[PDB]
Amino acid sequence: GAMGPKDIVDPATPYPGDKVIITEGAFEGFQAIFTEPDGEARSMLLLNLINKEIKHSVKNTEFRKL
Repeated sequence: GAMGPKDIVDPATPYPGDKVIITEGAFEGFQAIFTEPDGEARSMLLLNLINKEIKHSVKNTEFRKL
């Protein structure tokens, strides 16, 4: 939108249900959905596996939002 930021911190926090992508760890290249982040520092993402769906808590620095 506007070139200048509306506030000091923008709504970078991803909403629940959004798709996320991992860039670090053997799970890199796998998409996950925010199941419920305990805080802005750590977040809970769901890793879908051809065998079954698994839930794992990853740090926002360990993965990035699409």
